[PDB]
Parts: sequence; structure tokens; C-alpha cells
Amino acid sequence: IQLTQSPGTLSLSPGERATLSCRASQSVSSSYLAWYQQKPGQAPRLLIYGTSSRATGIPDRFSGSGSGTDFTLTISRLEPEDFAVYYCQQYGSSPQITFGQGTRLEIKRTVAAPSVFIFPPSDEQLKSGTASVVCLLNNFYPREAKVQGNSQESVTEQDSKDSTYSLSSTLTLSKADYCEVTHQGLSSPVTK
Amino acid sequence: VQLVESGGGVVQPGRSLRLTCAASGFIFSSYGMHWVRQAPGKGLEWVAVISYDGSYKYYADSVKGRFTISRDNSKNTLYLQMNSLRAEDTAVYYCTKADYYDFWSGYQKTYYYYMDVWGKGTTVTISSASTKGPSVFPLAPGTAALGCLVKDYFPEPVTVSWNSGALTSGVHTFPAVLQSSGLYSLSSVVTVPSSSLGTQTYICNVNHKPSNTKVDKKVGRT
Amino acid sequence: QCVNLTTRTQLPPAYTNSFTRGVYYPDKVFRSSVLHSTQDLFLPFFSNVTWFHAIHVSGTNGTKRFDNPVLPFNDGVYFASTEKSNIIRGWIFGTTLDSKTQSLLIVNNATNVVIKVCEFQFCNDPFLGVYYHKNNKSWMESEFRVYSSANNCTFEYVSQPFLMDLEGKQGNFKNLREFVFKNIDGYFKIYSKHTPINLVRDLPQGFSALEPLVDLPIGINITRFQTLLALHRSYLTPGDSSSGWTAGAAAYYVGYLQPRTFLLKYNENGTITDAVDCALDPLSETKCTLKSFTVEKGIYQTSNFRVQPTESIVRFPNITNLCPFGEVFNATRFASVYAWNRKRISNCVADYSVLYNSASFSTFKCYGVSPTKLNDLCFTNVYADSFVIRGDEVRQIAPGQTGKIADYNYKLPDDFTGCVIAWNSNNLDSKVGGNYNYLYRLFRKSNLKPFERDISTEIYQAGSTPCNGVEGFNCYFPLQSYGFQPTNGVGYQPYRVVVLSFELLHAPATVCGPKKSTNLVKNKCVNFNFNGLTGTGVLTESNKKFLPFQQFGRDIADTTDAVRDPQTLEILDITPCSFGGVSVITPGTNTSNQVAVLYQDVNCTEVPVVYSTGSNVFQTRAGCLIGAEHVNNSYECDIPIGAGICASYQTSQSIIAYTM
Ligand SMILES: CCC1=C(C)C(Cc2[nH]c(Cc3[nH]c(CC4=NC(=O)C(C)=C4CC)c(C)c3CCC(=O)O)c(CCC(=O)O)c2C)=NC1=O
Ligand SMILES: *[C@@H]1O[C@H](CO)[C@@H](O)[C@H](O)[C@H]1NC(C)=O
Ligand SMILES: *[C@@H]1O[C@H](CO)[C@@H](O)[C@H](O)[C@H]1NC(C)=O
Ligand SMILES: *[C@@H]1O[C@H](CO)[C@@H](O)[C@H](O)[C@H]1NC(C)=O
Ligand SMILES: *[C@@H]1O[C@H](CO)[C@@H](O)[C@H](O)[C@H]1NC(C)=O
Ligand SMILES: *[C@@H]1O[C@H](CO)[C@@H](O)[C@H](O)[C@H]1NC(C)=O
Ligand SMILES: *[C@@H]1O[C@H](CO)[C@@H](O)[C@H](O)[C@H]1NC(C)=O
Ligand SMILES: *[C@@H]1O[C@H](CO)[C@@H](O)[C@H](O)[C@H]1NC(C)=O
Ligand SMILES: *[C@@H]1O[C@H](CO)[C@@H](O)[C@H](O)[C@H]1NC(C)=O
Repeated sequence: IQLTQSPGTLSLSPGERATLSCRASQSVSSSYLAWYQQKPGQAPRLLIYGTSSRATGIPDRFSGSGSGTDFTLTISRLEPEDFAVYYCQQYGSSPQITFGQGTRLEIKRTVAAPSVFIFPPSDEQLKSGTASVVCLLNNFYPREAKVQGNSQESVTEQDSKDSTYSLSSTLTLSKADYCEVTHQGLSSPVTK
Repeated sequence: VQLVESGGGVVQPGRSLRLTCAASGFIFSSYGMHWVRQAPGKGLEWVAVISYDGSYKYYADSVKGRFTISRDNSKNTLYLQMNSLRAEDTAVYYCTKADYYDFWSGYQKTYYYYMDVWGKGTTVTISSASTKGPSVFPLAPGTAALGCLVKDYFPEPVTVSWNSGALTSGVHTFPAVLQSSGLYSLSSVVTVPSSSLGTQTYICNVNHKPSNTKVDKKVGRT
Repeated sequence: QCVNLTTRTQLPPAYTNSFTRGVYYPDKVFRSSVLHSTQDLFLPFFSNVTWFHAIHVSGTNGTKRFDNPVLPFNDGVYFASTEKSNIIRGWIFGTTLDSKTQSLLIVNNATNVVIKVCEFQFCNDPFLGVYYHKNNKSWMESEFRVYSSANNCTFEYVSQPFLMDLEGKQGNFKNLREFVFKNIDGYFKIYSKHTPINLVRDLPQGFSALEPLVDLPIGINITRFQTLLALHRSYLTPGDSSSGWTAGAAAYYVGYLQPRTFLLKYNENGTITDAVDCALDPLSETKCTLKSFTVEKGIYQTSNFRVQPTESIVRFPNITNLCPFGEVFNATRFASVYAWNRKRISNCVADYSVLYNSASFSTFKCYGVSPTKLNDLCFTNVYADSFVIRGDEVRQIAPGQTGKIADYNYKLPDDFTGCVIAWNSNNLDSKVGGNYNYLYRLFRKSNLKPFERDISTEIYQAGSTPCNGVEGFNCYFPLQSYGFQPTNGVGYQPYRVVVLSFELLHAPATVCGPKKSTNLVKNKCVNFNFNGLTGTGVLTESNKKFLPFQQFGRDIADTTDAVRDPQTLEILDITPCSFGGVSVITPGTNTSNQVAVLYQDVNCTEVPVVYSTGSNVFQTRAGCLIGAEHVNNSYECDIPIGAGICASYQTSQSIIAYTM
């Protein structure tokens, strides 16, 4: 048995309703389900079991519904402590229980312009025998971007005070091997 | 009520390891136990189950017949043997207890099963690479950004700070990503006004506990 | 006809001791010189049984009793009569004892024995009456006042006629007449025994087993019974119909059957000459433990103790759907041996009894489970593998065997639990001109793992040059046709072969039976068999809250503690109804009757949770004793109790305990 989640990614502002969908590839009983949450670097915690009840010590905003193979988790109001990853789990149609895929429920705000910096490799780096090119982009939402013989990117977790994303692209090169930025907010390509 | 994990560390591909889980604050002879893992940047995944006494031990088909689960009720301790270890299992492991809400129906007994308490968990790293010291490199530069690149180190956790901890605004430390060689590397950057660069010094401090290395690197301007 | 008798006087109820009376033959099995243990409805030894007497005491307002009250029937009755003038004349059995229900009457009216099952309006004070005529000194039957009407009579037997002596006699009671009455599955079972006696009261101590008398097919409910007695009238009894009577001396005794386990001794002629009531006292417990009427000195802990169980409960998931085994075995066409056809059977109730009883199967051979035991064993998966092979190859379908068929067509594991059926198919699966619809794999480079189908068209290399997949020389196609003909020998005749594999997992029961479920009770010491797991104990509602899809939990000692019944999915807990393993210490029955009881791993403060409790208890680190008395003397060990404690029968004469 396996399940699927919807949407693949979610970005809403605080203080509005949130809806998540969990769909099954095989019929299960609607009293055999649960929903968990997980913030980064922290142990996951119980939120809902049975699609109709609540766990001890959790506010009312969490709720659930659905049956057959279609299940829905609902949040009335969103506060900063609801901003994490959510999982749907069946644990009664056993053995070999499976979990959900994983939804990021983040913040959306006004579009921002990335700050773009370029960094060639240091002289003493070439003295060591390695080479790298650092294409840095900072403070831009939304996070999707295409950055340009190999690439190695890194997307940091958002800061909860400005809701932005910092991205770095590392181009690895050897001792002897002798930047393109596109963005939704940008209406003109910027090149270094 | 809480639980603790132990036994995580560094293992070569093809060896065996024993993970241990302990509990405190509740009766240990009245509930079962689950082992659930999380891969880096992935969803959760079922691993193993053990009943209250040791008469029902199933496994996930992806690791069917590989891992072995065991427990000692007297010492309140849970052991997991990993045999035939593969390179895919680099992940985090959690040990949790099973619980259910009871409901009576017409000549029936309905159980709402779930898991309620989860430990902090333990990480497991699987790579044939050996230990290496951190290669710290400068990144010469309204506001301008400067940083330090840490290359060819192992294991995953490394500490980077700036101005001996006296600088915490604009600091961006990116999560490490493994490269082709199998060595984790990253870069840490700080943005400051350009005028302050020529008037204020800046240092990057790198702490690597497993190799016990402290490196203070100065970034010059080209 | 009905008359309410007067002039009875008041007297408190009386009781006596049944000694070892009331044993009866529980079956009709031919036996000689054997001991046999059986749990059946028996009268416990030394029971306080109720004593009833018909008399008329001399003197002014002398005690006058004519005892015919209503009594319960419960689970059966032991009845004993001490008679000289034949006052007890019979019984009536029923629930209402009126025309609203059927009732059984067994009455001897001085001319016939009458047994009738009919709707009777029985009198409130039913009785028979004999009249003594002074002038010719004759005792004649005169009154029959049992019932006022009888309608819808459903059973009637009247014995051959006789003329019974009705004289009121002098002296001591001269005949003892014992009966055991049971009502089982609509059948009224009567056992009886007749003995000459000479006594005024109580019952004789001599042992005598009651011989089954009659089995009446009447099918009526019985919860109460009444004794029918005969009174006397004469010139010495002036009065009306209610007061003009006297009572001839007679006594009877009522004891009650209950589920008890007895060890019965059958002699060389099959006569029950002695019996042991296992739960009377520890000595009987030892005798039943060792399966012997004589027990030698020593210490025994396996004797333990039993309050016994009360009833048995059988439970299975309620499934009535019939299995398609008949459809599979009666199919017209099957696959070949190299392509053995596999069907999965789940969610059904089984009927292997008719399959085993069928006489059309040439070979029906099973491993792991016997056909009789198969009905009571419960499975989770059934695998039916079907194919057809020649008759001589049928012997190769067996665990731990070799051969081309076993190696290359179908394998069985060395730990196979399952059974095989095969039967001749000469007419249906053979025809003239040859049959190319059934083939077999003859050539391949390795053996098969168990339960592995293969339909590969890999061309076998029989020479020294690869075929590369193309037919050539010394290059053999793996499959060959049997070419069955109806005129060949029996060894070449085709045979349908099917194997049933009973896959057992640790999972909810799926296909089991055929046996009807039974209502569940708790808080009672019962026998039970849940899903094929059998136990004796008390079932309680206790929670350990284990996993989904689990069936039983086990302790360190590897005994079941938790069970989940199918029809309720409830977490029942098992508790043993004993006080634990208790040890008996004896110096031998033929030497003495005193015994010692050691409660191992039991404090003397828990013992009260037949020696009822502690009266003079010595406590050692080995446990508590009640029979042994400490002395300061030290003597060589004779019976080692343990922990430095030794016991012997020594000086008075008693069992004593000492420490060297
Ligand atoms: C309760 C009524 C009853 C009566 C009345 C009797 C009387 C009776 N009954 C019998 C014999 C008898 N009567 C019976 C059965 C029987 N006669 C009854 O009137 C009733 C009731 C029964 C049993 C159901 C048997 C099996 C025998 C032969 C036993 C033997 O000899 O081992 C006699 C003549 C033999 C003797 O004196 O011992 C007499 C006088 N026996 C009873 O049971
Ligand atoms: C006998 O007594 C009962 C109860 O006292 C009564 O119902 C019945 O009618 C009486 N019968 C006769 C014949 O007196
Ligand atoms: C039989 O019952 C009487 C009445 O209570 C009682 O006194 C006596 O001890 C009992 N005897 C036995 C052997 O149970
Ligand atoms: C005894 O009962 C039988 C059967 O009812 C009957 O034929 C017979 O006459 C009765 N005997 C007397 C003395 O009435
Ligand atoms: C005795 O006399 C009575 C009354 O006349 C009679 O009924 C009975 O049959 C007589 N008995 C004998 C044995 O003749
Ligand atoms: C037998 O009992 C039934 C009770 O329903 C009754 O209807 C019927 O009339 C009875 N038989 C006779 C012969 O009265
Ligand atoms: C047993 O049967 C024999 C003859 O078969 C007989 O002589 C004997 O009296 C019977 N009883 C005993 C106790 O031997
Ligand atoms: C197969 O066919 C026979 C013949 O009609 C029939 O009696 C039987 O019930 C069927 N099933 C089995 C299992 O024999
Ligand atoms: C037996 O099965 C029927 C079919 O659904 C069900 O209604 C009934 O409750 C079952 N009996 C049990 C579970 O004891």
C-alpha cells in the first residue's frame, strides 16, 4: 500500500485556511489513518488520528475529514508554529505501513529581487590544486530559479523574519580546466 | 516520559552495527515498539516492529530479512542489529512506541492506532571515505558579501562562525552537500556594507569536533 | 383424585454422608483389568446428602412425616432408598409439573412398572395408598393419587404384570435401592443397583457401581422432580381421606451430580470394583496424578491441585461460504506438470471430511497433520497445486525424495506441512492418437528450489557446442510429450495429482472448521480452544494493548497469556485456576494416611487464597508445611524436602521435619 499527497508544495500567508489532501491506491477504512507534523531538526509529533479525533495537548485548529480513498486535513487559522512539513499515514491495514511523500507549508509574500554576487577561485586555491566558482543569490522569493561543466547548488531553509531564500551555486573545476540567472520576478536576464 | 537513542556513528559499507534505544517515564512491558527512519531530504520510511514480549516481528519488504530486532524487558532496553549493510541506509533513525484509542461497537472492538512519543533520534552515516580535516578557503569580494568555503571534510556536522560569535546579522550557512568524491563541503557567507570592509576586520572560525580542529581564517581583498 | 394430606408434623431437615456411593458405568466400552480416567457428572465422595423419611413415631403427637416435597433436578440426581415394606414407589420429573409442559412419570403401582411422558396435572400431594384388611390380613393396593389429568401423552411403557408384596414389615431395613438419573441431549438415562442390607439408618460403606438400566428417548426439559410414596390405611387409622392414614417406615437420600474427574478400576470381568474422586483430598489428587490406586513415599509437585473446569468453549471466525475444492477437482482441463496450476483459497469454511471419506481417490497421503486432527486445526492460507502425471511418477510427489519429476518439474520442502491427493484418469485424460496437451520437462542443468514454476524455453545443450538458441544436433528441446494412450499399461495411465499446502502464518484466521461456534462466558474456569490453541483456565478482561494483526502473547515460560477471539476481537487474559505448583510429601498409603503439603514459592499468608488453611504451620525458605512438626532432634535424611529440610514418619507416630 502507498499514498499520494496534494499539492506537491504549498505557500500561504498567516491567517487563512489551509487544506491538504491524501489519496490512496487501495481502499482503506477511514478510522485507520493519522496525520503528523515535522519541523526541521526536530522529532515529529502527533497531530491527528482517526480523521475525526484530536491528540492530547493540541489546539482545535487541526481537523480532518474524508473516507474511501480521499482524505483531507484542514487548518482554520495559521500561526508561525504551523509552518513545517506534514505527513499522512495509514497504520491499520497492515503489515508494511507506508507514509506520505511530504508537503512543505511555507510563507508567501511580495516578490523580491535577488542580490547576485560572483566569486572566482582564490589564487591560493589554485596553488592548492583545486578550483571553484561561487554564484551567490540572496534574498529572493519565490525560490525557483535556474542558475548556470557541473553544478552543485544549495538552498537554505527560510529565515522566519523576512521569509526569503538564500541560494548558492558551486561550479567545481580541476587545477587546469580552461553566471546566468533567471527568475520569475526578473523581467530581464542578469549576467555576471 | 521520553526515550533516548544511542549507537550512531561511522560505519564502513558491509559491516554490522547495534543501535540501542532506552525509555523512561512509563511501563515498558505494556507497549510495542517501532523503528522508523528518515533519509536526508526525504520522507519518512518504515523499518521495523517488535511486539511487547517478542512473539511477532515483521519487517518492511524493502529490508525484508536483513535487519533483526530484539529487546530486553528487564533492562528496559531495545536492540537493533544491522546485517548486510548497504550504502543507501545513511539516514536518521527514530524509536517510538505504539498506542491506540479503544472504542466499543456492536459486538466489535475498534482500535485507532498511532504513535505518540518520538525520541530525538540518532544519525547513521555510511561511506567508505576516511576522516579528513577541513580545507578552509577565503572568498575575496550598498552592501557586499564575503565568505569562507569549507572543503573535503567528514562527517556531516561542522561549525562555522564569524567574528568569534560577535556577528550574527546577515550570516548565511548553507547545508552541506556530498560531492562526487564523497566528501561533504559547503560555504558560509556574510554581507556587510562596503565601507565597513576597509575599516573593520572579519574572521571566519571553523570548528570540526570529530577531527578536533579549530581554524581561524582571514579573508583578504583582491 | 387429588388429596392434600393432613396430620404431618414439623421436623428440621436431616442430612447424612454419601461415603463413596453413587459411582456408575459412564460408557459401554469393553474393558478388562484397566484403570480409566474420565470427567463426567458424578456424586462427590463424602457429600452431605439430604435425608428424607416416611415414618409415624409412637406417643402422643408423635412425629409423623410423609416426605414428598418438590426438589430441583439440576444436572442429575443420585437417589438411594432404604426399604423394608416398599414405600417408595417412583418419581415424576419436569419443569412446571402441570399440563403447561410435558412430564415423565416412573411409578410402580404394585402390578406394573409404568413409564409415561405426558402433560400431567399432578396433585399437590401425590401419593399411592395400600389398605390392610383386618379380617383376611391382606395388604392390597387401594389408592393412586398422582395426577388429575393427562393429555398429549407422547411416551408409554407398561411392564409385564406382577403381584408385589405390600405387607408392612417389622425389623431393620432390608434392601438398598440406588439410582442415578441424568438428562442428556433429550435422553433420560437411568442407572441402578440393588443390594441386601441390614440397618436402621445411614447408608452402607461397601462399594458398588451402578449398572445402566435404561435409556429413554423422551426429549423433555427436566429441572424438578418429586418422589411418589405409598401410605397405609387400616382400621388402625380412623379419619377422613386427608387424616385417616399412617406411614410405613422407609427412608431415601438425595445427592447431586456435578462435573467430577474419577479414576475407575475395571477388573478382569470389566466390573468397576473401586474408584477415586480426584478432587476429594490431596491423597486422591496424588492417586489421579500417578494413575494408580497405590502411591509410594516421596515428594511430587506435578500433582498440583485442581478445582476442575466447568464447560468448554469453541470459537472461530464466523464464515459459512463453501470452498471451491469440488469445482477445482471436478474441472475438465488442467495445465501441465511443468506449468502446475496454483489456486489460492481464502475466506471459506472447510469440508475435508467428505474428501477424506471419498472412495474415488487412489492415493490420499498427508504429512504434518492427520485427517482426524485436520478438522480441528485452523489455517490462514490454502494453496491448491494441480497437474497430471503418469501413475508410477505419483510416488515421487513426497517430501525428501529425488527423481526427474522432483528435481526438474515440482519440488517439495523437507518441512512440508500439507497433503497430497492423486487418482486415476485413464478415460478422461487419455485418448487414441496421442496427447500433446500434457508435457514434462526432462532436461535442464540444475535442480529446482521448492515451489518454483518454470516455463523457460532455454534450449538444453547436450553436446559440446552451444546451440545459441537454434535447434541442431545434440541440441534438445526441454519439453517432451507423454503421448498417453488408453491401451497402455497401468504405469503409463494418466493420473490427476493435486497438492494442498496449508500455509500457517501469524495472522488472523482465514479458512478453518468445519465446526460450529459456541457462546462465550468468562469469570469461570473453563476449557477453551481459540483458533486451534487449546488451554484450561479462567478468561478475564485485562488489557496489554498489543499490536494490530497479533494473536497471542507469551511469557518467559513460553505459555500463552493473551488471546484475541475472532467474533469479538477482544483482548482476553488467561489466568490459571490453581494455586500454582504445590508439592505433596507422603510416606506411602499402605504405611500411613497422613501427608504433608509444601507450597513452593508460596508464603504462609497466601495459602488461604481437605486442609482449608493454616492451623500449625512451619515456614522454611523452601515454603510452608502444615503436617510436619519441628523437633530439635537431628537425624539422617529420609525424604529430602529441600533447603536443608528432611522428613520422615517417626515419633506417637507422625510426619516430622528436621535439619541435619
Ligand atoms: C421405586 C420403585 C420400585 C419398586 C416398587 C421396586 C420393587 C421391586 N423391584 C424388584 C426387582 C427389580 N425391579 C427393577 C426395576 C424397577 N422396578 C420398579 O418398580 C422400578 C421403578 C424400577 C426401576 C426403574 C429391576 C431392574 C429389578 C431386578 C433387580 C435385581 O434383582 O438385581 C423387586 C423384586 C426383587 C427384590 O425383592 O429385590 C421388587 C419388590 N423397585 C423399585 O425401584
Ligand atoms: C391442596 O392445596 C393447594 C394449596 O393449598 C390447593 O391449591 C389445592 O386446591 C388443594 N387441593 C385439595 C384437593 O384440597
Ligand atoms: C453439609 O451441609 C451442612 C449444612 O450447612 C454443613 O454443616 C456440613 O458441614 C456440610 N458437609 C459437607 C461434607 O460439606
Ligand atoms: C397399574 O398401571 C397399569 C398401567 O396404567 C394398569 O394397567 C394397572 O391396572 C394398574 N394397576 C392397578 C392395580 O390399578
Ligand atoms: C380380603 O378382603 C377384602 C374385602 O372383602 C377383599 O377385597 C380382598 O380381595 C381380600 N383378600 C384376599 C386375598 O382374598
Ligand atoms: C396438545 O397441545 C397443544 C398445545 O398447543 C394443543 O393445541 C392440543 O389440542 C393438545 N392435544 C390435545 C389432544 O388436546
Ligand atoms: C469373574 O468371572 C469369573 C468367570 O469368568 C467368575 O468365576 C468370577 O466370579 C468373576 N468375578 C471375579 C471377581 O473374579
Ligand atoms: C464432483 O462430481 C461428483 C459427481 O457428480 C459429485 O458427486 C461431487 O460432489 C463433486 N465434488 C467432489 C469434491 O467430488
Ligand atoms: C457473523 O457475520 C455476520 C455477517 O456480517 C455479522 O453480521 C455478525 O455480527 C457476525 N457475528 C459476530 C461478529 O459475532
